[PDB]
Amino acid sequence: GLLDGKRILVSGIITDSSIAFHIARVAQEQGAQLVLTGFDRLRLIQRITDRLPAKAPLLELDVQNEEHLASLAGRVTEAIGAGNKLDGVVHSIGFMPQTGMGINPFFDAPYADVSKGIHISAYSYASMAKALLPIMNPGGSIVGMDFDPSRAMPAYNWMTVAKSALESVNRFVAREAGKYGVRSNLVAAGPIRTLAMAIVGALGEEAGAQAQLLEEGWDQRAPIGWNMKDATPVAKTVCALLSDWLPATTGDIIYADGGAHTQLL
Amino acid sequence: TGLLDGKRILVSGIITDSSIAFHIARVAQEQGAQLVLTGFDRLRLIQRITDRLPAKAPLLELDVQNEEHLASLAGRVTEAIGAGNKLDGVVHSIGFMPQTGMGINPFFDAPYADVSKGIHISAYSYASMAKALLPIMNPGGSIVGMDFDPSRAMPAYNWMTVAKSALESVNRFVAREAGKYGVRSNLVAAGPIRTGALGEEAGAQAQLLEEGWDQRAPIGWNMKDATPVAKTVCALLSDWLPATTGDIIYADGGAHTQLL
Amino acid sequence: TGLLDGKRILVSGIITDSSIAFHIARVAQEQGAQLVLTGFDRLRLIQRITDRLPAKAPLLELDVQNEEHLASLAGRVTEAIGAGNKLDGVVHSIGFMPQTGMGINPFFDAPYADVSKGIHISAYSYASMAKALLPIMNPGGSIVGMDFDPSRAMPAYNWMTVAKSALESVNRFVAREAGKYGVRSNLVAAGPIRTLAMSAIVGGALGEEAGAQAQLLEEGWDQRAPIGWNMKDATPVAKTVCALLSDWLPATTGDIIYADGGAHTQLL
Amino acid sequence: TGLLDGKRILVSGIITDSSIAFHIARVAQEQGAQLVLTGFDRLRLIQRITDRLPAKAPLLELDVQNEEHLASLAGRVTEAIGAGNKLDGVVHSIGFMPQTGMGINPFFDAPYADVSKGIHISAYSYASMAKALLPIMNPGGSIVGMDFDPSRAMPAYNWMTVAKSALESVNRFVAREAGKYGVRSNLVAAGPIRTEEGWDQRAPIGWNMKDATPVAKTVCALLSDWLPATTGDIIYADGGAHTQLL
Ligand SMILES: NC(=O)c1ccc[n+]([C@@H]2O[C@H](COP(=O)([O-])OP(=O)(O)OC[C@H]3O[C@@H](n4cnc5c(N)ncnc54)[C@H](O)[C@@H]3O)[C@@H](O)[C@H]2O)c1
Ligand SMILES: NC(=O)c1ccc[n+]([C@@H]2O[C@H](COP(=O)([O-])OP(=O)(O)OC[C@H]3O[C@@H](n4cnc5c(N)ncnc54)[C@H](O)[C@@H]3O)[C@@H](O)[C@H]2O)c1
Ligand SMILES: NC(=O)c1ccc[n+]([C@@H]2O[C@H](COP(=O)([O-])OP(=O)(O)OC[C@H]3O[C@@H](n4cnc5c(N)ncnc54)[C@H](O)[C@@H]3O)[C@@H](O)[C@H]2O)c1
Ligand SMILES: NC(=O)c1ccc[n+]([C@@H]2O[C@H](COP(=O)([O-])OP(=O)(O)OC[C@H]3O[C@@H](n4cnc5c(N)ncnc54)[C@H](O)[C@@H]3O)[C@@H](O)[C@H]2O)c1
Repeated sequence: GLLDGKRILVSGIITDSSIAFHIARVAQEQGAQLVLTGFDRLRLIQRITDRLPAKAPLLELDVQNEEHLASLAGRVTEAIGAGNKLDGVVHSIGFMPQTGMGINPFFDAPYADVSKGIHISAYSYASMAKALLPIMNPGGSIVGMDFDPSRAMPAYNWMTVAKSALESVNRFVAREAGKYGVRSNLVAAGPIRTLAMAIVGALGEEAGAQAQLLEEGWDQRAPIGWNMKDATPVAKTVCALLSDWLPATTGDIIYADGGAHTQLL
Repeated sequence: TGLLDGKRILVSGIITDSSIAFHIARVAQEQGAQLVLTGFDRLRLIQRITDRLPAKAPLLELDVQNEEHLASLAGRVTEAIGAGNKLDGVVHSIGFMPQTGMGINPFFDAPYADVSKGIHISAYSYASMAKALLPIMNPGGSIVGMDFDPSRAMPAYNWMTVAKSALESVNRFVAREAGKYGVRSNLVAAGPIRTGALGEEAGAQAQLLEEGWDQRAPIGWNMKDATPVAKTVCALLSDWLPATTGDIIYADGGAHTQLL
Repeated sequence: TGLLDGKRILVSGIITDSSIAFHIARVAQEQGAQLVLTGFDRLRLIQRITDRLPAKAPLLELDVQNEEHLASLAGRVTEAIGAGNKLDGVVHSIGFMPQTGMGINPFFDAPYADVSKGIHISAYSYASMAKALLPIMNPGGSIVGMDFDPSRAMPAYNWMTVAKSALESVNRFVAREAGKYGVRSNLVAAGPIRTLAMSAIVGGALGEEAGAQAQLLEEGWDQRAPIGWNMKDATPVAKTVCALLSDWLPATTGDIIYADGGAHTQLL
Repeated sequence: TGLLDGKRILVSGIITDSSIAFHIARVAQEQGAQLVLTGFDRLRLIQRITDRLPAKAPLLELDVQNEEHLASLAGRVTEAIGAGNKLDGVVHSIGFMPQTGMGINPFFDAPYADVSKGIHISAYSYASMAKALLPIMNPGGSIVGMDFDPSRAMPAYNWMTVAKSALESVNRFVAREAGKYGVRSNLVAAGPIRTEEGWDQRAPIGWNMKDATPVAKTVCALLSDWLPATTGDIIYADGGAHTQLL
């Protein structure tokens, strides 16, 4: 397969609608040996990951928990046995409290909420690279999930700001990862109907309409179209970055959005 | 006629007479603006600095992390310019990142608590001030913030670069809200301004950036002079960029447009 | 004392009194600039237009594809402002792309002869203009060209988009050359302005479909723009050019200023 | 199984064994693609070069400035791949600028006729090759062109930089047309390959300007089905140098 005999960590699975779930599935189809991490509802997460092609160890990881991060590399090594290292890391984690999104005014989000969001959605990319780089092989690859924040838009609000921060964090992580012979990139995906997708049904009628408007305009703008209910094209893109087939790309963003961002109307 | 004749503009961020905000206020005054100034910590000390400005101006206390200062800010400004009057301009020239997040400390070594404080003061506060001051701004008004181009990574700037990226995104959103008021929102991205203390390596890094910046800039770059940056901000506060908002104007000698 | 008091500025691209160049010229004259104008083909018709400016100005002939017109322009400008006087500003508001590379014609069906002519006039000429006039410009001076944001593709604009992309790259290189003279070079990326050709297509002169895309482009532009966009008002763009011609943006060059309502900064 | 297993791919731009297109071709064949090659001037000479390719591939003639080559191309391709067969990928690895538009020669001194020829071969030809070949491409196919990041001005590269800026715009528009066929259009912006020393410096993973394989691999990635939602775009294979200021 594309990732034959590669040992790859995947964070971010919460349902079988999670982008990370599909990244995991495709990685396994492509021959990769996985270690998974989960936040909070690990009973649920375990049951969910049972439906993946192959069995995988599931580790606890709250990115805001300094102890989890500090014990993380050791718990992975045990999971994959001493002598072996990781070839890939997938950051598919995000969060922004309700006050920082939706119909709730941009100006009314408490800094505490915004800060919790940036910690989870942006700072933790660096946290995970820090914990995991010492157990990564050269030629390795760290990949995180992004949503093009280069332009403002309704509803997304402070999550946009967090992704803007994330992209900046990525460029710096690339500097550190390169010392290890490891690449660091982001996959900017178009809208995918995940857990929080959610806002289309929550963030306040109005925000929901705007989300639907965003979705609709995305499919039209994309020269090859965009669905939306299919996370597979995004998972394949992530896998492409984990493979040895983009070996000169780092600190960068690969857009798996149907080309929508390259078109105005 | 002065460029900002009759305009009423609030400037934050003056701490020394070397501060970018100090020269912005100076030029704005030379061009006829009526200023309200804000100050963070030692309010007595900056009063001494602000006394060296071309003309006297009200000095209001504003710690941007204190949500109480923010809630009362508009009232205290209206009291200063006299009730019945509003602001035509707001200048955000505030930035902070602890040494743990910039300079010599390894990028992975910055604790989030410090990063978070840095982001609050350097980016979120742009939204905070806008929230506080938009209800008392005139249509056609202008909010200007200070930026340092964070589109690419670089030595030392580290987490402040991440803050500046955050800020740019914040600026695009503030534009959406300021638009309801007829108000523009923009950032001025400035070249390096002189506002071995960090060691031999850091001193060489800084020298290399400065040399490289003047080298890269088609019209050169004078790190000793904040006057061109001040003037750019005054351009944005004026009425001569009326169709520009959510945007970034680069006052960097054009360095960012050139590879070598 | 106006923004541009005591400055000598060359303006190109006046063809009608609706031309962006016409509004730029008007506002510049209003701000105390001493203008020199250039004209391409209909030299006596444009004089009639240029006489509608608040101040009369020497109209010189310039076909940017005419290599001898370029070779003589500096001298003919000197003749109009008197020796010992130099130019402080230059406005390039010149654009052209044949209907084969723009509008309804399929992107693939534009012949290169047509595209090349478009790129010559719309992009290359920025550099040939700079080349001609730099040796008679004062330091601290300014050259500005008109742009339409080509970073993303869109219906109808087709090869004119390509030319503007080329123009943005040219401007970055012109900046390097002009820097040797203490001169800045910048573009103003304007939002869509109702030229007579723009009003015509909206009316339906390019057919029902083209007319629909036009409404859509304009309606969406004003929507996206946080401060809105009025396609019938070229004044905010003209002031932006004057800002750049002034000394108030002294450290900006090789760059693009967006006078577009902020639309380009907003996804929806 | 190969990455491009069973795929029919046209590859232009091979002139010597050091061409990006040579290694693109080389890596593609290693990944199980059946190739068609195209060459420009010295057809006999470049034929001797394609001999070294791991397999044999039918070599056709294509001057992108020649309307006749372009008009007959798809037919000459179908003839080589057999009726009933289409292409799955196309590689555009073509560039040219007359000396006066590059190097030491002043930016202002280059005649438009030189620039126009550069722009024709370097930028317009991407749409022209797409026009020709899309009617013979399978859905899910991929078109790839070679780019050098022109977003900032730089010494020496000069008018070639203007050509690349134009190419990036053309690519966005080709993607509109290609999408109608279910086909993607992307650019690979590669670092300097021998055909700045500060490039290896800025690159967080370094950069070896004698090694075209990583660039070649990136192109193969875009030709694969592993970047199925990317079009109108630019993929940087430059050691990440463009993401760092210093
Ligand atoms: N669905 C979309 O349209 C879309 C588009 C582009 C990018 N993204 C990004 O893709 C990623 C995955 O989100 P998703 O869309 O798959 O929905 P999701 O809810 O299934 O996955 C998000 C994950 O965040 C995890 N998380 C929250 N707090 C955490 C913590 N403190 N520690 C560890 N994990 C924590 C959750 O447990 C969850 O598994 C995000 O970073 C997101 O912003 C989503
Ligand atoms: N000096 C440069 O080269 C340069 C280049 C580009 C951008 N900038 C930006 O310009 C701006 C001003 O910084 P400077 O270069 O003038 O140095 P400076 O130290 O003189 O100004 C920074 C200001 O931050 C204010 N501040 C810190 N915490 C605050 C709080 N909690 N509440 C209210 N105010 C607070 C300080 O009081 C101070 O006046 C920043 O936004 C900065 O990042 C500087
Ligand atoms: N109308 C819009 O929406 C809009 C928006 C953004 C940018 N622009 C740009 O602004 C500029 C001015 O165009 P406009 O909108 O005012 O319409 P316009 O037709 O009034 O201006 C175009 C000018 O190019 C001149 N020109 C063509 N060939 C020439 C030659 N061989 N030599 C010398 N001059 C020649 C024309 O004669 C004309 O005056 C252009 O560069 C254009 O692409 C227009
Ligand atoms: N070498 C580098 O460092 C580098 C870096 C980034 C991008 N690129 C791009 O990669 C591609 C190939 O570059 P290269 O390094 O392999 O140089 P090269 O000399 O090996 O190949 C260039 C190709 O241009 C072709 N060509 C010129 N005129 C033609 C015409 N009229 N019709 C058809 N073909 C014609 C040549 O025949 C040749 O095969 C170009 O588009 C180039 O700009 C090269």
